Amino acid sequence: AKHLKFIARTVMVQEGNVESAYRTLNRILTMDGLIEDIKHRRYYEKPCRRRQRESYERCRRIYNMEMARKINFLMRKNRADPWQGC
Amino acid sequence: TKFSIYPPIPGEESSLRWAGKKFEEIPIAHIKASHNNTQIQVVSASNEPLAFASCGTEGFRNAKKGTGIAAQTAGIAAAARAKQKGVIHIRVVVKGLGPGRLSAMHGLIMGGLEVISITDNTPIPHNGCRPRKARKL
Amino acid sequence: NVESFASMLRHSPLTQMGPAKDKLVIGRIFHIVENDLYIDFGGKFHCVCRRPEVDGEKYQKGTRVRLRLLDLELTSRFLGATTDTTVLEANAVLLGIQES
Amino acid sequence: PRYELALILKAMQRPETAATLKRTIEALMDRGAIVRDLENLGERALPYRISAHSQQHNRGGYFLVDFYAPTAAVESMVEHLSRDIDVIRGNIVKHPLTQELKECEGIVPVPLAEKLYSTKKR
Amino acid sequence: SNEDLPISMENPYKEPLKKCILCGKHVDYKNVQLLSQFVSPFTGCIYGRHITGLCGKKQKEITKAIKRAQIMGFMPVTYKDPAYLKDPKVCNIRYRE
RNA sequence: CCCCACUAUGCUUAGCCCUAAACCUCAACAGUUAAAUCAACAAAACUGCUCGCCAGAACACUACGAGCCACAGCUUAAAACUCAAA
Ligand SMILES: CN[C@@H]1[C@H](O[C@H]2[C@H](O[C@H]3[C@H](O)[C@@H](O)[C@H](NC(=N)N)[C@@H](O)[C@@H]3NC(=N)N)O[C@@H](C)[C@]2(O)C=O)O[C@@H](CO)[C@H](O)[C@H]1O
Ligand code: FES
Ligand SMILES: [K+]
Ligand SMILES: [Mg+2]
Ligand SMILES: [Mg+2]
Ligand SMILES: [Mg+2]
Ligand SMILES: [Mg+2]
Ligand SMILES: [Mg+2]
Ligand SMILES: [Mg+2]
Ligand SMILES: [Mg+2]
Repeated sequence: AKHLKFIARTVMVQEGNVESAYRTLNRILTMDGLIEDIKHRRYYEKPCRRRQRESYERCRRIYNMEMARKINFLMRKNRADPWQGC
Repeated sequence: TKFSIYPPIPGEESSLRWAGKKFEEIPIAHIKASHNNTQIQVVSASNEPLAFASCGTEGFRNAKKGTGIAAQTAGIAAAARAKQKGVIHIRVVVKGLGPGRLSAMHGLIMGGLEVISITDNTPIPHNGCRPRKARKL
Repeated sequence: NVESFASMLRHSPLTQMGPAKDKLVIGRIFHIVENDLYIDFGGKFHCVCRRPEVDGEKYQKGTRVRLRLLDLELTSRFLGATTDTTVLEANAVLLGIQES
Repeated sequence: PRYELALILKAMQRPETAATLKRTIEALMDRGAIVRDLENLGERALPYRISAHSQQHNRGGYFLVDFYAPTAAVESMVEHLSRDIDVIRGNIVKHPLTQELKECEGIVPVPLAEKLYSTKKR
Repeated sequence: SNEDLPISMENPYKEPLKKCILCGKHVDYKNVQLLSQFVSPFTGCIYGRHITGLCGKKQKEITKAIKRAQIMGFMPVTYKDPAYLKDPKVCNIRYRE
């Protein structure tokens, strides 16, 4: 309201490629979190339910980070068998 | 020079012109992508209404208004009333995550209007008012 | 006057070498599987470097190369494990042929 | 204690800006303050539109007043800045130079948590 | 006995603990040029420590300083001042690609 | 259950009420990691010291009594009939 317009969440179009601007804009709002925040603000999320969701999202991150860290550590061993026949 | 995605600040002087007009002078296309409707209103830089169109005004009813075909039709209808008033370049300010959020932008392009920028002005509170309770459907 | 084991370990090159991180060592190729090269460099485990595109032909069994060691043994512990997971190999970068 | 008065004045001319600063610095002395300095941060555009005393401002002058005063002078001086028509916004905060910064040795690595579950074959 | 036995000593090869970019520097609420380096240029949202790369103690000094500068009339909220858009990027975040 | 609308209520001030899956269902303090590791599961197993609590299920977060700004209330809290299981 009291801020200047056409600065925030504004993306300019290059060579009439509007699709790329909208994909770029939608990627800025998702990385910042506005998209999911706008979807969770449509209906009131009770504190107890919001605390149950934050824990699930934090435990999934931990697991997915370690699972990914092991996949990148063991991808060196995805080469051909050097002792083929033994 | 290169191409930046950031809008040209008014104060600092630039060379980006559209039909001899600065970014500030370009008219604005306010799109309100709701869940069951999509309202479009084209205004000038001096807040003068040029065109208004919506799915309801195009002969859609109830659940046909919350579709991408009705939003596109309303964009074509708002791009035909503003093109008679000398509008070519517009600044889109979309408000809402509805179905006709991008479909109305395509309809404006199918009416002879050229989009130079896409602004998002979806109301996000820093907790303010309490929404309706979750539903069991 | 028999030399002890504590004297061998103090004066060994590996011991004096210090941390392997970014250390230039000389390897010996002892086994080649397609492009991959299996290289010994005086350590417990070998390193598996890929054949350089520039001069692949020169890398045959016995060729002595230059390495830049990073780890002497690739290990890590992951969520829930009671011991470290080892791939039984060293990490190093191939820097070409030792041109004596 | 030592405070810092972030003062945002209304965009006016030099004669009126100096009259407000003096009128503001005399209010501190009347409340028992020992003014130490008067820095000028320059006149800039406000980050957002500020509405004060039935006026919508878009520009203002930023002035800092470092001083010493008793604890009871802050509540009396915050009520004086609300009635002045040439003061857009004014806040009093504890001076950041009276808060020593503890030396840091660097980031301490944290090892993954161990022995969280029993070593049994589930 | 034997003189080749090892000795009780702290690791001499140990490397100094890493430090953040803002280690040893004073974070003020008047330095909007430094506080705008840790906020999104489109939304004005404060970045986390996985992006800024700051420590817990300095990440909370930027946060506390940004919130105080915003409500005092020093720093915007919904966007980043365009003047500080051509400043060195220190945060690990790429939007466009 | 879905839609709309609206009230008590949620806010403030002044008093009251005194409850909860008030549950990290894992008392407070001190200590240990050895030995017989430990029914199972869950969040590995123990020691010393102390307070509090519990002894089949149900009747029973009841009845009576007492106390309390509580008068459709809270706290404390039985028995008889009944079953051979829970
Ligand atoms: C090992 N005995 C199990 C047990 O049998 C019990 C069972 O006992 C039932 C009582 O007669 C009845 O009055 C009683 N009814 C009540 N209203 N209190 C039953 O609850 C009781 N069953 C039970 N506790 N599981 O019926 C009785 C005739 C029984 O055979 C005595 O031994 O319970 C039966 C299931 O009710 C099982 O089928 C039996 O295998
Ligand atoms: S590392 Fe020393 S303050 Fe951040
Ligand atoms: K619980
Ligand atoms: Mg009401
Ligand atoms: Mg609780
Ligand atoms: Mg106790
Ligand atoms: Mg009983
Ligand atoms: Mg009860
Ligand atoms: Mg009772
Ligand atoms: Mg009674």
